[PDB]
Amino acid sequence: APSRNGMVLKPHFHKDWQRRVATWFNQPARKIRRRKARQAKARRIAPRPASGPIRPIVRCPTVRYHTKVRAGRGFSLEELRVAGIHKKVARTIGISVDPRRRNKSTESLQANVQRLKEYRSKLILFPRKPSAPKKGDSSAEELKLATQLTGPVMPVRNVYKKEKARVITEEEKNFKAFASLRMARANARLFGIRAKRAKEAAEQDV
Amino acid sequence: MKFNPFVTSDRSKNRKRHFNAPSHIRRKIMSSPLSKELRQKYNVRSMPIRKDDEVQVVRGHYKGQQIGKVVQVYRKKYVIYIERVQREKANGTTVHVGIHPSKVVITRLKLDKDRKKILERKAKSRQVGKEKGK
Amino acid sequence: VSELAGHQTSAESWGTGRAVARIPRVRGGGTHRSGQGAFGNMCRGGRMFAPTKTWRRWHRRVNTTQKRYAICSALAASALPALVMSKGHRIEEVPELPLVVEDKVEGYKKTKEAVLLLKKLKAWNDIKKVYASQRMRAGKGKMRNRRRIQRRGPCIIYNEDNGIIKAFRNIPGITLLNVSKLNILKLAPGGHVGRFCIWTESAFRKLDELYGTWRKAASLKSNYNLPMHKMINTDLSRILKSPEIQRALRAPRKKIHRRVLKK
RNA sequence: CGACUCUUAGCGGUGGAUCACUCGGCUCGUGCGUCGAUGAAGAACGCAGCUAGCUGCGAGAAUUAAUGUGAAUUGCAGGACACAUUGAUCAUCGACACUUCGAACGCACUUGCGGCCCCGGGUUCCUCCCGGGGCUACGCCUGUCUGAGCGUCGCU
RNA sequence: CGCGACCUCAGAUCAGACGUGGCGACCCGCUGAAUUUAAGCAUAUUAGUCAGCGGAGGAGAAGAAACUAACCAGGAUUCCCUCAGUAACGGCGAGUGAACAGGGAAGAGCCCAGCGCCGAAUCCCCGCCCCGCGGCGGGGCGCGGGACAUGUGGCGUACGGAAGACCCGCUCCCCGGCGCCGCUCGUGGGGGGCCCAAGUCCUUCUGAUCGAGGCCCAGCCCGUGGACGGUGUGAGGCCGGUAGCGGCCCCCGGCGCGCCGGGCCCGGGUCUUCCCGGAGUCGGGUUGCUUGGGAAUGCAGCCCAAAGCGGGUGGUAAACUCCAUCUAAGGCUAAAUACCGGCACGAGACCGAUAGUCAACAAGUACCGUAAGGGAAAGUUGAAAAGAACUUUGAAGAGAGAGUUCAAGAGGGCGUGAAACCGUUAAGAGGUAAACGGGUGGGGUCCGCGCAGUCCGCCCGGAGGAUUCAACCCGGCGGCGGGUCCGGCCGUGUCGGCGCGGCGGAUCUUUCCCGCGGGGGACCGUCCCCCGACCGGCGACCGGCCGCCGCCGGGCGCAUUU
RNA sequence: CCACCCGACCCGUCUUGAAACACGGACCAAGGAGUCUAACACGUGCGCGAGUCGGGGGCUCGCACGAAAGCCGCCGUGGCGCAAUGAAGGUGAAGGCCGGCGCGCUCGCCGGCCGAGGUGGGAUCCCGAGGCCUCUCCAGUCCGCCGAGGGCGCACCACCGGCCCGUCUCGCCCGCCGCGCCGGGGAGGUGGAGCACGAGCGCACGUGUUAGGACCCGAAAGAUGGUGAACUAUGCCUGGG
RNA sequence: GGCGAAAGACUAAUCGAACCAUCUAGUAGCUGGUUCCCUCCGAAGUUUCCCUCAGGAUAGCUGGCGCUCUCGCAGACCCG
RNA sequence: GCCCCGCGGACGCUACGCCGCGACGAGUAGGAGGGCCGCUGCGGUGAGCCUUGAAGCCUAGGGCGCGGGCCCGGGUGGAGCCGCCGCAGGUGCAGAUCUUGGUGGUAGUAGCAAAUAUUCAAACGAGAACUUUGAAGGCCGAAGUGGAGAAGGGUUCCAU
Ligand SMILES: [K+]
Ligand SMILES: [K+]
Ligand SMILES: [K+]
Ligand SMILES: [K+]
Ligand SMILES: [K+]
Ligand SMILES: [K+]
Ligand SMILES: [K+]
Ligand SMILES: [Mg+2]
Ligand SMILES: [Mg+2]
Ligand SMILES: [Mg+2]
Ligand SMILES: [Mg+2]
Ligand SMILES: [Mg+2]
Ligand SMILES: [Mg+2]
Ligand SMILES: [Mg+2]
Ligand SMILES: [Mg+2]
Ligand SMILES: [Mg+2]
Ligand SMILES: [Mg+2]
Ligand SMILES: [Mg+2]
Ligand SMILES: [Mg+2]
Ligand SMILES: [Mg+2]
Ligand SMILES: [Mg+2]
Ligand SMILES: [Mg+2]
Ligand SMILES: [Mg+2]
Ligand SMILES: [Mg+2]
Ligand SMILES: [Mg+2]
Ligand SMILES: [Mg+2]
Ligand SMILES: [Mg+2]
Ligand SMILES: [Mg+2]
Ligand SMILES: [Mg+2]
Ligand SMILES: [Mg+2]
Ligand SMILES: [Mg+2]
Ligand SMILES: [Mg+2]
Ligand SMILES: [Mg+2]
Ligand SMILES: [Mg+2]
Ligand SMILES: [Mg+2]
Ligand SMILES: [Mg+2]
Ligand SMILES: [Mg+2]
Ligand SMILES: [Mg+2]
Ligand SMILES: [Mg+2]
Ligand SMILES: [Mg+2]
Ligand SMILES: [Mg+2]
Ligand SMILES: [Mg+2]
Ligand SMILES: [Mg+2]
Ligand SMILES: [Mg+2]
Ligand SMILES: [Mg+2]
Ligand SMILES: [Mg+2]
Ligand SMILES: [Mg+2]
Ligand SMILES: [Mg+2]
Ligand SMILES: [Mg+2]
Ligand SMILES: [Mg+2]
Ligand SMILES: [Mg+2]
Ligand SMILES: [Mg+2]
Ligand SMILES: [Mg+2]
Ligand SMILES: [Mg+2]
Ligand SMILES: [Mg+2]
Ligand SMILES: [Mg+2]
Ligand SMILES: [Mg+2]
Ligand SMILES: [Mg+2]
Ligand SMILES: [Mg+2]
Ligand SMILES: [Mg+2]
Ligand SMILES: [Mg+2]
Ligand SMILES: [Mg+2]
Ligand SMILES: [Mg+2]
Ligand SMILES: [Mg+2]
Ligand SMILES: [Mg+2]
Ligand SMILES: [Mg+2]
Ligand SMILES: [Mg+2]
Ligand SMILES: [Mg+2]
Ligand SMILES: [Mg+2]
Ligand SMILES: [Mg+2]
Ligand SMILES: [Mg+2]
Ligand SMILES: [Mg+2]
Ligand SMILES: [Mg+2]
Ligand SMILES: [Mg+2]
Ligand SMILES: [Mg+2]
Ligand SMILES: [Mg+2]
Ligand SMILES: [Mg+2]
Ligand SMILES: [Mg+2]
Ligand SMILES: [Mg+2]
Ligand SMILES: [Mg+2]
Ligand SMILES: [Mg+2]
Ligand SMILES: [Mg+2]
Ligand SMILES: [Mg+2]
Ligand SMILES: [Mg+2]
Ligand SMILES: [Mg+2]
Ligand SMILES: [Mg+2]
Ligand SMILES: [Mg+2]
Ligand SMILES: [Mg+2]
Ligand SMILES: [Mg+2]
Ligand SMILES: [Mg+2]
Ligand SMILES: [Mg+2]
Repeated sequence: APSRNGMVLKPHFHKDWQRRVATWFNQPARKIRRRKARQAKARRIAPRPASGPIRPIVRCPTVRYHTKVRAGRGFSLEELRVAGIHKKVARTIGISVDPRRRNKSTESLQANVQRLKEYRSKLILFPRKPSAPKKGDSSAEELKLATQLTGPVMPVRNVYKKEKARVITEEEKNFKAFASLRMARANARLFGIRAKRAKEAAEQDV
Repeated sequence: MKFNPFVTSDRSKNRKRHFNAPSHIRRKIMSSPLSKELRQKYNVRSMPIRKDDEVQVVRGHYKGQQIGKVVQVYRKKYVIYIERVQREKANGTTVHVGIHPSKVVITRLKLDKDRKKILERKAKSRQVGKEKGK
Repeated sequence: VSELAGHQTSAESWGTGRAVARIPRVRGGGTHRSGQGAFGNMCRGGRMFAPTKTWRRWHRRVNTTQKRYAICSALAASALPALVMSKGHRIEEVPELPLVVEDKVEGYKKTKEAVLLLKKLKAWNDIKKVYASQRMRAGKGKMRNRRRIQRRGPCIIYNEDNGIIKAFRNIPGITLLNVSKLNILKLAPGGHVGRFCIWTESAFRKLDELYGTWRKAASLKSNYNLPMHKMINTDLSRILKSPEIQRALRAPRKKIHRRVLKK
């Protein structure tokens, strides 16, 4: 029964909710268990990076997030092809590969191609046989530099280009931003009915 | 403070394990201090009490300097009977009175092959801990 | 309580007309249990009223800023001898508050060394007070692994542990806190400010980095500065006695006018 | 004057509150996460010197072997080769053992009735009788053997 | 006629294997209510939930797009936060209700059929020998058997693939037994066993003590051990234990290098040419269920029934057109996730015998019901049985003495022992049932224990005694004052300047460096340090010095004083 | 404990009305009923503040306490708040004076200044003629209180005006890569949970409201799956009288 | 559902729908109960709407929390 | 000259404290405040209490508080317990034909009345209306109060 002024509420408690209640008393225990597994995995895979293989830069979709980049699932086959890395070899040396991803633009492709090349320079490759090295990193390089890289490999950061202050030209001062948007919307809205009418008069005249 | 996560501090648990301990564990529970001369001789502080061990009662109504022999180790009752530690029942029968082994001091040990092996284990370990403390 | 408690029975009400209360009653016969009330909070063997649930809200959130403020107030009160003594910390022979000792204490390895140092700094009387407080708890807590209760002693605060914890852990009443991770539950036991704390030099020097000053922010916290006083001068006596206040006041009226008996 | 009745106190009963105790619950958490035709889960019956229940065990029956341990077990008794150090007891448990019913398996569920093979006995030399051992369930897979078909063909 | 081959079938206690049933907390596939809410009730809700059936594993299922999107695009599955009580559904009522993007936990990818090419290059069984060798097998052999061209294996799968030519770079990988043993494997690989500090000192309390006091010099002693339990209270030091990258022994496993029993062994690039895909399935209609999915989200039945520049999707039915995006109708796959059953284990602001599980006990027991099923009550002597010898009355139950014990005023359902109710004793009372409020009176019990009952301060008088008072001197301390006493310092401000000082900055950088951006610099802000002048003030903190005052100790003061 | 005088019916409950010939209650002990979770509202306390908040995750050689605590900042993703309005496409909160003009709308272009309008009330604050007085007179200084009267006016209230969005009536003017079935502007009304120099966020407590067993006890009923023909009903078989 | 020479009879003391367990602590505008003390304030049975008339929503009546202001003085004393 | 024959002059002000003046005081349903009212457990604290006697319980003992309640004495008891500052809740009973356990008045009452019937003597025995033996009087009356079975019971059979 409502009483005086209040919000109309519809609590979703008409089923046997008490039978399905997930408590979180094992949350501290879960965090401990995940931590120990991370540490155990890192010791097992040393000196390979603890977080995992390197991931590519990808741009988040939709208008809400296209201004930001993040780590992708894996490098595309085109990116690996340009970088000169066989897709089968990439996984063994710590490069994630995503055959599903396609590069729509060349800016994204070059960003990840550069990321792969810069990763390859940073990579220290131990010989399969310690006594015999063929094309692996130098003994000196392996002996000292090799250490387990903690945290994401080459974290993906949103870079912002600084734009220095400048004198406003006459053209910029005369640019009508509001009217440009208003007409651009109408041009897109009426483009078809204009193509229909313009076409319709064409056979009318001819 | 206890730090082992696999060792319990529970009062109910420790009492349960104590009062339901099997006999061979009850042997360890029924340890008694050695006398000063024995402690100095063997470098051992305590031994599990055995029948045919001479002891002194150092606590209770029968406390004194008399050296008596342990005639029965009743592990099920956690008590020992000593040869002169007795009392007079109503009808005149003489019954031993149970004394907890932690309240007696061994003055003479019944040495055989097993006790000598046990004694040299405790003394080797006590000495090894000195090589720690130092 | 168990969710099944009080309901592991097929009891059913006899209804009216049988000269008994309409509570559910156990079915069957041939035993004492048959015909007895069930399911009720008022019935022997029934379910308590509103059985306790595990999804009670046990835990509480406190804002990080409010948690940090409490550490600042606790630390500030630990430097006031009136407030430390008010916590019964026996510091009458302590040379100074706050009590700071050289960093080689962090390297102590033996409990004898820790005991001797507490004697030299005249903090041992607090440990002896802890010993005198060792007693048995009153009530059901004795059956629930809380038999012995004692009092809180000095709180040793260190920066880097090179053995200090092992050396002091066996002394009753001693709480050891890393300065980087300060605990309000340890610094203000019982919710009362003014626990006697002993600092090492390194831990003491780090406090301006952990909590900052009013002129520079903390360097070991992303965004924290010390809280602001809403009363810079707390000495109420000096303010009232000050000539600025006195010249503004009216003359006090002290003549007590009592009831006049009307004749 | 007593009874009787009531009230209050002392003491005695009747009753089992209260307090103290707790080898039991409840809740949370952790690690592991393993049953069975090589007979499970469950059930029945039996097993101790005295023992009915509980417990343990299976005709080797309140346990065998082994390993660890190191002098008990115990309510009473008995055994100095059954009172043991040449190993009591306890623990572990990897060896051996493990009755009947039970998915339950010859059939049937009455300790009802068979069949096949082998061994011993009845002087067995046949039949037959007794005892003992092995086997004899349904479905299904691969393979083997024996076959069926006016199914499709080949040769004569 | 018959003899053979195959096909389709059948029998066997044929040789060798496999399934059944259980548990079921969590998981998968079905089936599936009504109570209830809607203030009635039928759609709705309850709920794809309970009950019912089937199938598993330590996880299960899911899973590498016939995906999301519409962006500068993301990129298997699962889980968490958020999206969000939202879009949507709904007698548009009650009510119901996802997803994508984003941030995380985890992260792993792959295999067939087809299409081709390779002399079936393939597999199972059997027999023998040799070697590792509880059957796990490796190889060799066999004019041994069978499967199999109605298609086994190698290569290859949508990320393309194959062959040929030309170029470039090469000799790898794996499994089982070497030995020695490298190895926080993470709290020191795992499992089992056996050990490891220090008071029973002195005095006393007590039935017993673990109580109390003491144990020179900070010292009873150990403490990496002051968790816990036991022991006649209440124990770090009596005992087990506890702490310890403590010891010893035994067993088990992965890794690390070390001959072999052995197998296995080419790759990448470019060019030319060839090859390229899952059908009573998709899709359509209709029906029923389902969903937030709304002119139909998913599923199924029936009918219709494909295509190959096709097909699916693109959240409003339809036609045309462009574009985007994937490639269905075959299959495998760890992790992150779940776990009221089980095997071990730890803990708790929980309960404390009418509570907590029904069950602290010979509890799913006794008992009840034909049965399915229902289902209790019930803990405590004492430190130790020392469980009351013996005498005496009685047929005995039961008493009276005696005895044990600190206690039987603990005597075997025995700690404590309430109330209701009863017996007895003492006191009081009693014909308007009792009881009750207010007021007094009488009696009784006990208390004050009263029962000679104000002390405190000052002054006066008598009668004593003294470490004797004031003042002054010498030490020590303290309070207050002196910042135009001196250090120390502090508050703030200006100038120059220090540490390339630190940190930040949506300031600038063709000084300059290199791979088209990061560096490194300048500036600004801030802080920190230092350095001269200079700066108000010293309960912010602070010493020395001086002045005053006060106290204390010592000296003198030796009596009209104190 | 008893006596006497005055007063004095049995409580709980429902009820207009209970001592009731209304119901429950023989007696005593122990147990016995507004809880907890989610949501929402307001009020109060605390922190920070145009922000606020890590709750999920991670780091700290996990682990008596500690399953705590501390930290993160290119972990603030995200929530709520800072912007409303419309069904939606969408649009989206600043004006007043000083001039120089044009136009005659009552407006429009330019430079300036200022910077969230105005009116009535308004805690507080500011100024304040005049006053009060010392042993007296001459004029002064420090220097409080009284003060008519005036001024700046917090918050808040009311009223007028203004700004944004929807909608309507009216009427002209302007823009250009889109000369368009294009885009923008004014004025007068009216609809909005808007603006008009922010007040929120997190945490805690209380009270109320609700969904939940929902303060406790209580139906007649409904559903699912099972157990019963040892009584009895009926058929059959085989016996007895 | 059975069974009924029919009485809604009988179907294990149960029959106009057996018994057992579960759903299920089913719902109840209805009946009963709802546990310490003192202090201060203190009602309503009326309005409107409701398949409403033993119930609610609504306004009234209540309490709690406030907040916005108004009103002080000749005076340590006495004294406009 | 401010001080000085005298060197001194009560209490106060837990400011959440203390003090003064005036007016007021009914209360169901209901609201709010205070509680040094009460229960259980947790963090602090009381150099708290306790085998020289804790909790509990009893009390014609002594008192305090308007009250909720509390303190103390005595008795009993035999191992634990409490104050204060905060925290937390399964926190306060007279009722619910409340739940479970116990106990009364009724009350030494109703009742121990269906089917004809017992008596004498002896034995054993502590004890005899009731057992046994003997004697007498009776009944069942062969459709039995007789002798044997089925079902069901499950040792009830027999001896001591
Ligand atoms: K043995
Ligand atoms: K269909
Ligand atoms: K009496
Ligand atoms: K009533
Ligand atoms: K009545
Ligand atoms: K509620
Ligand atoms: K019979
Ligand atoms: Mg990760
Ligand atoms: Mg427990
Ligand atoms: Mg339940
Ligand atoms: Mg009655
Ligand atoms: Mg219960
Ligand atoms: Mg208590
Ligand atoms: Mg405490
Ligand atoms: Mg009594
Ligand atoms: Mg009794
Ligand atoms: Mg053996
Ligand atoms: Mg038969
Ligand atoms: Mg066979
Ligand atoms: Mg199965
Ligand atoms: Mg479990
Ligand atoms: Mg309804
Ligand atoms: Mg209803
Ligand atoms: Mg209805
Ligand atoms: Mg459904
Ligand atoms: Mg189910
Ligand atoms: Mg399994
Ligand atoms: Mg998995
Ligand atoms: Mg694919
Ligand atoms: Mg996804
Ligand atoms: Mg939201
Ligand atoms: Mg629909
Ligand atoms: Mg639904
Ligand atoms: Mg997402
Ligand atoms: Mg093939
Ligand atoms: Mg020891
Ligand atoms: Mg003890
Ligand atoms: Mg101890
Ligand atoms: Mg000691
Ligand atoms: Mg250890
Ligand atoms: Mg397409
Ligand atoms: Mg389209
Ligand atoms: Mg596969
Ligand atoms: Mg009890
Ligand atoms: Mg119980
Ligand atoms: Mg029970
Ligand atoms: Mg006693
Ligand atoms: Mg006696
Ligand atoms: Mg007594
Ligand atoms: Mg007693
Ligand atoms: Mg008793
Ligand atoms: Mg009276
Ligand atoms: Mg200061
Ligand atoms: Mg009436
Ligand atoms: Mg009444
Ligand atoms: Mg009447
Ligand atoms: Mg009634
Ligand atoms: Mg009655
Ligand atoms: Mg009670
Ligand atoms: Mg608030
Ligand atoms: Mg924050
Ligand atoms: Mg813990
Ligand atoms: Mg944390
Ligand atoms: Mg934000
Ligand atoms: Mg954001
Ligand atoms: Mg105004
Ligand atoms: Mg226009
Ligand atoms: Mg408008
Ligand atoms: Mg409200
Ligand atoms: Mg009910
Ligand atoms: Mg119905
Ligand atoms: Mg029959
Ligand atoms: Mg008939
Ligand atoms: Mg009729
Ligand atoms: Mg039945
Ligand atoms: Mg209820
Ligand atoms: Mg009604
Ligand atoms: Mg209507
Ligand atoms: Mg009516
Ligand atoms: Mg009524
Ligand atoms: Mg009143
Ligand atoms: Mg008194
Ligand atoms: Mg509780
Ligand atoms: Mg309660
Ligand atoms: Mg009661
Ligand atoms: Mg009441
Ligand atoms: Mg009679
Ligand atoms: Mg009679
Ligand atoms: Mg007759
Ligand atoms: Mg006759
Ligand atoms: Mg006849």
